[PDB]
Amino acid sequence: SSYQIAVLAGDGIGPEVMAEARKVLKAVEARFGLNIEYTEYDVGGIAIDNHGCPLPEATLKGCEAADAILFGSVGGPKWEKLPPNEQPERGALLPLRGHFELFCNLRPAKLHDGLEHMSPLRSDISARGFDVLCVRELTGGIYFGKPKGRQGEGESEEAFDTMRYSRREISRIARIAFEAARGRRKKVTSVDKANVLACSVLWRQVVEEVAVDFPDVELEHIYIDNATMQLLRRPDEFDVMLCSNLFGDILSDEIAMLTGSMGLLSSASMNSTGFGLFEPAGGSAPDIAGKGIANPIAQILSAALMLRHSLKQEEAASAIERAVTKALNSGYLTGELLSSDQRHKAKTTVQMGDFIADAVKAGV
Amino acid sequence: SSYQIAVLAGDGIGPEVMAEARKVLKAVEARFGLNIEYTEYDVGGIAIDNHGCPLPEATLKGCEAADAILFGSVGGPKWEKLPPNEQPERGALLPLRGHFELFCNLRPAKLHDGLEHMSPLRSDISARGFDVLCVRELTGGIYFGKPKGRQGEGESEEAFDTMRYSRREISRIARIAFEAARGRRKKVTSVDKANVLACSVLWRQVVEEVAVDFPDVELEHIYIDNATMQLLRRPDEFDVMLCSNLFGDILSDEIAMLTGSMGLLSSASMNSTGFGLFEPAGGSAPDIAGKGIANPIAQILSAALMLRHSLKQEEAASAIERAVTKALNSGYLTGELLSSDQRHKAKTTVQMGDFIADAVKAGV
Ligand SMILES: CC(C)[C@H](C(=O)O)[C@@H](O)C(=O)O
Ligand SMILES: CC(C)[C@H](C(=O)O)[C@@H](O)C(=O)O
Ligand SMILES: [Ca+2]
Ligand SMILES: [Ca+2]
Ligand SMILES: [Cl-]
Ligand SMILES: [Cl-]
Repeated sequence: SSYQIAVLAGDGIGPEVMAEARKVLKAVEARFGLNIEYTEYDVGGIAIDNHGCPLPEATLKGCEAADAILFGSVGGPKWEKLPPNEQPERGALLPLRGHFELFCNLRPAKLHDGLEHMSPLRSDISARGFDVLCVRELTGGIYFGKPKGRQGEGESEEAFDTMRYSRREISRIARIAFEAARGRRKKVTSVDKANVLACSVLWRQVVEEVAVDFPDVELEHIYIDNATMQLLRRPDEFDVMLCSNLFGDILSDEIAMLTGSMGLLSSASMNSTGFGLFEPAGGSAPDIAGKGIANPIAQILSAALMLRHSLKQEEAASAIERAVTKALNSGYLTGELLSSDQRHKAKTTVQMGDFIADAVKAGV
Repeated sequence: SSYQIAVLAGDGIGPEVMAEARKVLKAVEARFGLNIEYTEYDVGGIAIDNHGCPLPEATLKGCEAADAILFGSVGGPKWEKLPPNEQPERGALLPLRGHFELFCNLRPAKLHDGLEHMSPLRSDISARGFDVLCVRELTGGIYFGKPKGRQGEGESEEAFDTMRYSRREISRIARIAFEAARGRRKKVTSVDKANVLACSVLWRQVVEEVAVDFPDVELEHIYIDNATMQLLRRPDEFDVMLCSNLFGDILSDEIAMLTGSMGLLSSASMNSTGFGLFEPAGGSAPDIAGKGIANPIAQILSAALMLRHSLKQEEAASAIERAVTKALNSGYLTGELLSSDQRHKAKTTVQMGDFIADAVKAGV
């Protein structure tokens, strides 16, 4: 009946932008008659401060009792010296992905109208625009392969990670890419290193097996070094990019940065069962925390992804997305979206969330 | 006394641009009194056509008898359907790297004066310019880690690669990055995934050990997803980038493509003993082969790297490099370096090589 959401705002800008997401969710709950209940739990640096680890057992159990995770961001200079395997970012996100089998990471990156000038692309390339979905496999490959560790001492001491994929793992992520391409521009570009990696050979093989179920989707394969070049040059030629864990990590971020506007971008990590973790694409931005400056759009759109993907509340998801569009087209842009000669029009985080919740309320 | 060079021109544009490199080498041999002897050997697609494999035993022995490999490029649509582990590119380059212990890959990427407009960067970013050396570890990590293969059948069939580094391997590549930074702008940015990979943890550790020998070089560490974002945005803040095999593969290419002019860029792969493989950064470009269009500068500068690094002919190396500079600043640019309204000034491959050998002869 009534949904349960684990709210894991984390560090840096996380709590202030989460507050705006929740404000917009409040407008949406009222308009569509949704009963969503939320519990906040510490994660990342605040969980190390409050509890000794980045992912407290109680945060984890709070997530198991939820229909979805509304996730902020984690990490910060204060923990940026700890043992890698106790650090907040990887300490929160990987065990969360692993525990809940969040194998599928979706990060759509589009160049928004009017914001071309912010993209780091040459103006004729950004004028062409782009819209690229990164479908990234999230629970296997080299992130979670075993053996992983190190042996020896001295010069001969060595450390090792194993990159591993099974046909089952590749085909379930491929299907996601293919179904997504179907509702977009019907191209999957599968990104691998099949000239080098036994994993990438099986990857490329399996993805071709899956393509039989999609006669309407065009499939092409590309090496990750090649894909990263080609995205700087002609991002407009890609529709869906299907990648393994390590390659999609690189690619999702690259494409996000080519937008020039990461504060507008969000991410859905999902398991096969409808449960997911929804977060902004960009970091916790500790330099701007507590100052009313952070763009809450990324976090607000994470909430929209949460409603659509985990809560089956498509209408409520699209209302938020249209309220965001409304803001971007009505002079409601935070400072990092504005050119330096326009930066005086900058809206604060709270102003951004107020406007966007108001637009939902007004029936946008 | 007299040097011996294995000339492995390969496929596509390889032979035509190699011809220009050799023309320029002829001018240089005459001017500095160098006795270099060359033998040509098939590699890549022409070696599959002529001999059944991308790296004939006799090509390999020809390389063992040489002081250096002057390498063109390999690959082409004609072989672009073969078993990955028989394909020309990986079939030529990895066994060459492995056999001769070419652990160190150097690819400097600079934005040339007057060519800013070609870079895919937004004009204010390309106007800032950049000069980034990728130091990439070439003989270990995941390219050559074992175990590598696959087991099983059906859904549960899995393929695996092991990413492996020893302290010895990391420290010898780190030293190269550090010595290079010393003669540049004294910063090494070491690029890893230490939040995820046991290899990257040891990587980051060891590189910090090496930094003690270089109190004058600034060291920083960065994740590969982060490094790839930051290079699109502010390439000017990096001096030397120190990477493992898989990450440096991605990064070298990304940075090369950010120049907008890959046909000017070259690569040195070297072992500890002075022997190396010298090649252009860019592919074999089969669409433009045999038409007199390919930019030979990349291959001509590979020859210069060959002279400096393997042949201890610094003066001859710098003469070629100045002859190239002379061409770029005297209206001798091939078509892909020219804006479409200027493309009528385009010089052919042969014209490019003639000019550049003439400049060496003239005492540039
Ligand atoms: C913090 C890190 C482990 C994580 C990853 O590599 O998955 C991050 O880079 C991401 O994009 O979620
Ligand atoms: C062909 C391929 C195996 C090779 C590599 O990955 O090393 C290439 O991408 C490179 O940059 O040399
Ligand atoms: Ca990332
Ligand atoms: Ca490459
Ligand atoms: Cl992976
Ligand atoms: Cl590697």
